Amino acid sequence: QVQLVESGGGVVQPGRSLRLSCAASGFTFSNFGMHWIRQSPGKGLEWVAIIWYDGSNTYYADSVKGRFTISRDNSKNTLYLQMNSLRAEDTAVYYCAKVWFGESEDNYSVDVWGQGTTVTVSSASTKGPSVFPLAPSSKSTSGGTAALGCLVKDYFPEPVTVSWNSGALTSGVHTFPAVLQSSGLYSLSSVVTVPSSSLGTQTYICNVNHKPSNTKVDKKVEPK
Amino acid sequence: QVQLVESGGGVVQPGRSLRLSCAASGFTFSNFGMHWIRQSPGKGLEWVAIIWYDGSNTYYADSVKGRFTISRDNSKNTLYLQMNSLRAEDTAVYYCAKVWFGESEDNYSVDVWGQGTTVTVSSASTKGPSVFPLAPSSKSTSGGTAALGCLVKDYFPEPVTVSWNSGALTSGVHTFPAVLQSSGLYSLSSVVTVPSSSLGTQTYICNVNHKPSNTKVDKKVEPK
Amino acid sequence: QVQLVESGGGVVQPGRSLRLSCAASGFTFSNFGMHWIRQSPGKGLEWVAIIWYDGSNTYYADSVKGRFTISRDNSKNTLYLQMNSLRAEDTAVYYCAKVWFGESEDNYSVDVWGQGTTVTVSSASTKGPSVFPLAPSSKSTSGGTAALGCLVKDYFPEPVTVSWNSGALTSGVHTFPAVLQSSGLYSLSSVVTVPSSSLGTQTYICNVNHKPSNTKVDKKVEPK
Amino acid sequence: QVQLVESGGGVVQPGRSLRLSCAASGFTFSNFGMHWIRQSPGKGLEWVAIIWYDGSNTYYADSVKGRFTISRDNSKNTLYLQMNSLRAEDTAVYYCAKVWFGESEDNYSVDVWGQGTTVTVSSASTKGPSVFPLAPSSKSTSGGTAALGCLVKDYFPEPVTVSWNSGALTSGVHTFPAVLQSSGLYSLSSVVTVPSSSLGTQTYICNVNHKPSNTKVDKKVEPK
Amino acid sequence: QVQLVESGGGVVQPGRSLRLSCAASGFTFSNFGMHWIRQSPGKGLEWVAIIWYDGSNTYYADSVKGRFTISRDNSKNTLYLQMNSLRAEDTAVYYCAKVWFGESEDNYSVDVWGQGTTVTVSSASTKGPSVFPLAPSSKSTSGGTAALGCLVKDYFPEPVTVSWNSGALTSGVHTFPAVLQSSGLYSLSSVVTVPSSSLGTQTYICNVNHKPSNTKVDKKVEPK
Amino acid sequence: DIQMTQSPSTLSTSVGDRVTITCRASQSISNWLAWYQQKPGKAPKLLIYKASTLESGVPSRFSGSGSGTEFTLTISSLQPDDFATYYCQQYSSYWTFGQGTKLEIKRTVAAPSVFIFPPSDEQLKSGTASVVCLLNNFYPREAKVQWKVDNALQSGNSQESVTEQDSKDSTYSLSSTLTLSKADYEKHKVYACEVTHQGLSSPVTKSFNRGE
Amino acid sequence: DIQMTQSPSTLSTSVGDRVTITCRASQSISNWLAWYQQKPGKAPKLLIYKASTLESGVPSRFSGSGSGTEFTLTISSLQPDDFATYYCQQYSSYWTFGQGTKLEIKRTVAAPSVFIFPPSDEQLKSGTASVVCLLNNFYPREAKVQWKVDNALQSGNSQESVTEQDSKDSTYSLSSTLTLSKADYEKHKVYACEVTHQGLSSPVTKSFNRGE
Amino acid sequence: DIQMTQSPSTLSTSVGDRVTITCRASQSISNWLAWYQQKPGKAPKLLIYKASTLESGVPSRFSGSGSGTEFTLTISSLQPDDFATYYCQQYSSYWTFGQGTKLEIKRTVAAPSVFIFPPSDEQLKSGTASVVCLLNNFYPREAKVQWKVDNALQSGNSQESVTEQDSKDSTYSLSSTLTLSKADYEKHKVYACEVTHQGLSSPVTKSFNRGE
Amino acid sequence: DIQMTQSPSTLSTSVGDRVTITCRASQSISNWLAWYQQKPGKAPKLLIYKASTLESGVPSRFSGSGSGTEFTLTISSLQPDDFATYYCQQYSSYWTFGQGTKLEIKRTVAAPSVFIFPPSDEQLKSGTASVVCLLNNFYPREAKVQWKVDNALQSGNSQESVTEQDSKDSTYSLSSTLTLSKADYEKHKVYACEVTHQGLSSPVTKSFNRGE
Amino acid sequence: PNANPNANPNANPNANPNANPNANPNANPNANPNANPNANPNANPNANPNAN
Repeated sequence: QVQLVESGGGVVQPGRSLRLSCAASGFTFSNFGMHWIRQSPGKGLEWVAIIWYDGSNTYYADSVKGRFTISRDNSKNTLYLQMNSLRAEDTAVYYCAKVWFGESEDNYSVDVWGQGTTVTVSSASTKGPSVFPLAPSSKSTSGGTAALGCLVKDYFPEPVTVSWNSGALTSGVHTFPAVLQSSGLYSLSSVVTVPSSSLGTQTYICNVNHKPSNTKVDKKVEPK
Repeated sequence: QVQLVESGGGVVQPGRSLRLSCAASGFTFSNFGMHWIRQSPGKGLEWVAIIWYDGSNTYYADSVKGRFTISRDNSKNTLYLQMNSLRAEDTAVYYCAKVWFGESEDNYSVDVWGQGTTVTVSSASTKGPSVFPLAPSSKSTSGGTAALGCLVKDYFPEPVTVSWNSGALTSGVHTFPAVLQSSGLYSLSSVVTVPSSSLGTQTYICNVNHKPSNTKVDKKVEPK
Repeated sequence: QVQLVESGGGVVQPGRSLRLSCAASGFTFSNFGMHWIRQSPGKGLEWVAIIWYDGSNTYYADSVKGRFTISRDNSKNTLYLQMNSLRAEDTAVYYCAKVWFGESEDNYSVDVWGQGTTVTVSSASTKGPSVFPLAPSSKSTSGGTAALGCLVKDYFPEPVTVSWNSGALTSGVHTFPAVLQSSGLYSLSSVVTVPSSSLGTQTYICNVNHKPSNTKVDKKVEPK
Repeated sequence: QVQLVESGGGVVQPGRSLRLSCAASGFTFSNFGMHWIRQSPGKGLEWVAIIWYDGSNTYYADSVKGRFTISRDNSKNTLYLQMNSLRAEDTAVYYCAKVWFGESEDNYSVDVWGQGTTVTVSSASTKGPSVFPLAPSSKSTSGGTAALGCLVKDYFPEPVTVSWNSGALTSGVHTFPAVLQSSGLYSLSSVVTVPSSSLGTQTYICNVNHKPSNTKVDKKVEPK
Repeated sequence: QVQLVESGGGVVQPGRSLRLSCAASGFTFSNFGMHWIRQSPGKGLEWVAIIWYDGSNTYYADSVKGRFTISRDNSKNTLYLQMNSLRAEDTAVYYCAKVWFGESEDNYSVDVWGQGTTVTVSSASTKGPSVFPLAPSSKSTSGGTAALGCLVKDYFPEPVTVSWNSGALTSGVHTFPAVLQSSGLYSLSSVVTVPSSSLGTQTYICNVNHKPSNTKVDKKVEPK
Repeated sequence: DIQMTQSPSTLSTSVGDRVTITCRASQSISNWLAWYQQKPGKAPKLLIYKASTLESGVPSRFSGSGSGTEFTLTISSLQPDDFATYYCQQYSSYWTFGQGTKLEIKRTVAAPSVFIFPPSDEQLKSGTASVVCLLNNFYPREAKVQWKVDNALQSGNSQESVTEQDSKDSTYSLSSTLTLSKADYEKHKVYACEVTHQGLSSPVTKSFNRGE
Repeated sequence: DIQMTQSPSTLSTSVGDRVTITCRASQSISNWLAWYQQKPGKAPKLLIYKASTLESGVPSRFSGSGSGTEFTLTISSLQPDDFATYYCQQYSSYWTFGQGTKLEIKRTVAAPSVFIFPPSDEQLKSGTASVVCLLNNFYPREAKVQWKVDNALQSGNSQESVTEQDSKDSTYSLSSTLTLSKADYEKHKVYACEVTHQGLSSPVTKSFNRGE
Repeated sequence: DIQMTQSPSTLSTSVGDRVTITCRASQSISNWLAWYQQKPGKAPKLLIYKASTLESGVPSRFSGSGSGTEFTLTISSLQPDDFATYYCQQYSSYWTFGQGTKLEIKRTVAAPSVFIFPPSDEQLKSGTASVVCLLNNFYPREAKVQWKVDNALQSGNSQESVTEQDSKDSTYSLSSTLTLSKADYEKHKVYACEVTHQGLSSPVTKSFNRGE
Repeated sequence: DIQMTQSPSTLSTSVGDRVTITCRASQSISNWLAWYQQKPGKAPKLLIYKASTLESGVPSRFSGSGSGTEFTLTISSLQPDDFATYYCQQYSSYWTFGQGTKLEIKRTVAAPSVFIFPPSDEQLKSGTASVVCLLNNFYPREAKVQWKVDNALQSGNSQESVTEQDSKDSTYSLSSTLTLSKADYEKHKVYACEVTHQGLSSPVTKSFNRGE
Repeated sequence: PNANPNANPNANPNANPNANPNANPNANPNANPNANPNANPNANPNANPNAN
């Protein structure tokens, strides 16, 4: 069927440029107009640009007019979005989308969305995480259930993976979504509930992996 | 004048492929877009595909999209239709057609149709017919007119020719169009009205001919 | 500058063929498409044919489609027009013309025309003219001015030249354009106004010359 | 931001023609309709013409219908106004203007105006000015302040520049706007108030410059 | 100024169809709605149809609803009226008319009418006229004035021209308007008053001409 | 097939006049219209393309205007070199030309001089009889010539020929030739040509008797 | 078609004042009315559309009101950048503008300084005689200047010119030019301009004698 | 810029319920409204266009209604695949989306389990102090967490993170991280997080002493 | 003939700045635009084709954008090797280049040192007199030099020459040569050049007396 | 209440002409499948100078 594959996203410093591409297949790309639409947690869904099938008319949202340039290469079946003068608020997931087929006098929107590519505009430098233990104690015990975890603090950029005992322990594990701090560094927590009667005998180690920095940390969390 | 000649049609098993061609003459073929349109008794006329004069844009009906491929060879003045993954419902007569000349902003359709080529998609194997006599008697007589005939049953594929007395008897002959049965074999009847006073003395023989199997059967019909 | 020279025109019987050529100089002939355009008194200007720079596409007017063939020889810088099955209405002056240089998406027409060559389609045979005097007298005199002339009737083909007294008389000479008669022969008159006081004493002779038949006639016009 | 640049204006005799152009930048010119609006001292602001984004519909004021023609070249992003059969009352400053973006059922007007180009319809010929001194005396003295000036009379066309002491004297200078006289020639005055105690010793010269005729006149103004 | 030119009218047999056209110039045809209005001696002025500027709304009178179809071609600036199933009472002069410009909430009608085209619905066949003399005698003489004439009877269709003495006699000529008879043929009279003292010596001949049949009759009227 | 039509067919004008000719298409041709000038006995020359773009080398006194189906060509100040025939041509769908507008040299009214010539004895001996009626040095060009044979108007047996405007005084000359068989010619007596022209207060009639 | 009328034509105001201008249409234009601001020698700028919608970038001190045939524009607190001319425009049926209202800088009353200049001898040698009367640094702008030649009032032979408001003190200057032929000029003796202004208790008269 | 607003922002519903969500535009958009479905961590999918036309392949249990400024999307019988976020989109003038409505899995009330973790000695050596308050396996999601440091409310130094609905029991988990400098951390003794939830009759408070 | 125009003509910039230059065509050239870099006294080098394709070997800090009639070239972070002249070139219809944009080394303002030199006695013996005014080590380049001969401004008899930016301190030097005949030179006494520059609060005047 | 629910029908049949003169952004951005598929007789018959 129709398939759209975005590429080119990543981390870029504010003020620099970045070019996203969208490869289309499964349909005659040159016969359809296209949209770029972005989604961010702060603004929700936000239309970015539209281009005609032949590129003769292009339109942009007011917040991006004059900075972004949408284009297309019908010989390569590729849609492009050149983003210049990026600001911090442009961090979002960008989707390409295909306009549906309709009648000549109807208004138009999109029916098939691409996979999406994440763009992160930040002046933060690549940095491995600090792994701190969340030690269980009497203050974290209710009945036969205790809680322990690992705090993965001050890393950039996303993402990081956390496993417990090399993946052998998955029941009851909750890895929270990362939160962006005022310093531009990310931080998250991963917690697990264990039988209180198993503390001191069962070994619990959290395995944090961060491919962008090739960071691998196995931190053992022991009670006090 | 304008002339279009289709070729390539025939009997094909479901799932196989077939390539139809259309030779054009009498006009500058490379200057015009072309259509392929098919006609079947169950769906009537049904547009199949369209191709631009230079082949840059092609369109297909939804029921055939992804299976048929229309192309053209302007150096040979030939239009092609490659049909893959054929289903039973694709059995039809296929016409190539020439787009008319019009104004730059008008919509377009076809003005000259080709002769048409028959495509029969069936898993039935080539088989000669069974010829049975339709014998006249008292139950097939009304006044001085009686009816007799020949039943040509369980043959494949089309067509078959039926004559009476090697073609010497044509007055009053009615050969019905063939009907497709649940078994994938065709069947038809041929009838003739004769003076009842001639029965028993005038000899009537039906001559069935089937070129695909080289079958020739002369069946004598005698009264009861 | 740009120069185009037509050749090949003449008298041709209906149903026969004729080949016109157009020699081009002053520009890169192989880089431009060409037109043939004809002009006749009955139809005015009438486009005939167009050919692409490489000969890949040719177009013809409906009244000539199937009879005329336009071609070109870029090695000789020559444009050709083969005219078959000529009819009476094809008698006209034929011009070759050069397409102007423009933008890629514009429509195109011609900017430089050739000199033109005359083609006369008639079944009339070559025939010298009959010269009859239009004699002045008292019935053709008003005051001191009289009118005399020569009638050049029933000649074919064009043209004929008329002079008076071997060119010695040019003031007041009016040679009318030839008219085509129902018999396919042309006819015209040449008149001059003279002082009435010179009649009977001044000698007036019209000199008709017709090169196609090598006819030279000096007819004296005497009063009555 | 949005920018519009008019060009082509000047002096034209009545009955002649003139073509104004408007170059647009800073926005998608082909997506917006445009107006031409003129302003004259006698009629104030006066709408002239409107054109659709695609040129399909054009409208004109009643006073100009049949004489002015508005057009556009979306490939060049240029708006044109061909003015034929100009009358004296057409002398004005002409602005191009961009229609604002609104809702589908709203009424429309202009939001961004061009710079403006002046059109002067007069049968007067180019002529340098006559500079006459407005000499100060006892009748133009009140206390220690006297008034002197220069009268710049009978010049065509606009404009003229006046300076005092090569620009060294600017305090107290009043150059009046030009007035059109019955003879079609313009005239204005420039005055300055000076200390009466400086008369006869300080030299005051007015420097009139008229670029259209390359006229430069330095007139000394002496008291009487 | 505004100009409207109707065409397509003529003689049509009952039950056949006819298409009227109206060519508009002098204004933007595509910006205005149009009316078709007919006029007959029996019904006076009678509105037929109205069409919107874009063709979205059309209205018809009750007597023609379902039989007439009003349409327009804004690319050709042409208004059309297809009339099917014509009845005898549809014979009339049909005008196209332009709606005036007004306010948004006003009601609208027409301000400029076309020239008009005549439609005659009759089963009569083309027939030349019969010219009979209206001979003067003692029964048509009062004093020194006598009356003579020509009766032009049983012709179809309109019109016919009548002259007297090849046009030399026009003073005192009264050609009456034609009247339609029960037979569907027209008839009229032309009379002239002459001095009684001129009877028997001055020859009076009426020249009747009927272009549809190429009829020319010169009938001499002699006294008794 | 796009029909083109130019108005007026003939325009009498003078040096220094402002000339405007119109050209209309049967359907919308956008702006793809060209204007060509042709002088007699010479090839046409391109003046304007794209309905309003002036060709290089064309003086600025030529201008084009129009869009859709109506187009006009304007000459702000006519010069003697501009007296020629002007054709419009759409090139939106194939190529069709208008009938052409001929710019004629306007002058004062001049009545024609009328002469009649009977058939020569040599032509009568040859079996044919041509009668010639000549109108010399008249303006404007429109005139009507009626042949009368024993006071009977002739139709379908005559042919007319007109010269171009004389270079010196811008007048026309016209010849009308009535052609008849020797038997038809000798079956009548009086042969007249009657001439009407806007410069003539009354029709002029010339006539002769057969054999005189 | 639609008549527009603005009131007042001129309004003298000061920084910080509340300004209200009115605009009336000859017929109902619903709410399709726009307000445009124009500074002298500069292109107009859009302020308000739909009679009450503020254009983006326009400060909030501007507001519109009105519907049907009566509309008003209000400036809550005038600022120095707002000294310009304001035009209303209906766009309900085609487009027509009002005459425009000019907002004038209000100041204290200042009486004019009056100067008169006779024609120079060079201009008299050229055949013309221009006499100039100058009113300098006066407010308000309304004043009357009457030319009297030997106690005879002139009419139809003078021209007036007025400057814009002075940048320093917001006053006006006016020039009146009386033009006469040398023969008409030398056929009289006394030439005076009389000036009346609301700041003058009595009219001021300046005069000279020809040749003096 | 057309504003879009969806209600409710979050809707707790159960399989088999009839669900109706609303969407309103600040101005009339005629019928040009589309509905898009998005599952978490996945691209949006088109459900309805023209406010009431069902996209090919979409099951019939979805329907749209509304015109002008009010629009509704109705699911007659909710199915487990339909638990996702639904956005409306006007496409009458450019394109603007609503905030989105998330269909939540309704379940029985479950009170949270509360756990607290003090800062590790290693992080204190690094110069920062993070205190973590965890609420595990609670429903609904709405809860209030107040930080008290020696009975003093904290503000501007905490961050919250919430998990998605658990696939097995449809519960939530929440982490709150209080971040302080080592000097600020060592300038106090007691650190508590207080939690209120509709399933709790009284607020639950967990606390520790620095150094204990 | 497609006209090309580049803006700005000269751009003063610093290392690390984001530089954007624009190029516009008189008509639509689609995307067929190339950018060429040229260093002084050296051949041009290709940077970008198809308006946005980077030539192999070109560092990634260069990027192109634009389509139709407006195109831009962007340097994200200027480096010392990028101080050169940049030309755009359309290749949609034949080939035309823009005037070129020169990237200038921005530095602080430095006022010129002004020196004047009178004609030598040998040149006076040769029959000509050249007077030279020198402006040394100034920035920016814009300056005006006016020649005054006995307080009379000269025009059309002087020529100016400017050096490129000095490699060491990025300053300019300018020479102005006033050429006069020996007779014209000896027909005056005082010869001065007056210089104005944005780094000079008042014009500087140097002068000499002939023979002094 | 119970006003007329039909056309006038003598309403305005002409243009506004103050209707929207811009290009509607939400127009059809796809290619018209049944557009002109033939070669254009009035096209460029010359040789592109910038060809390979």
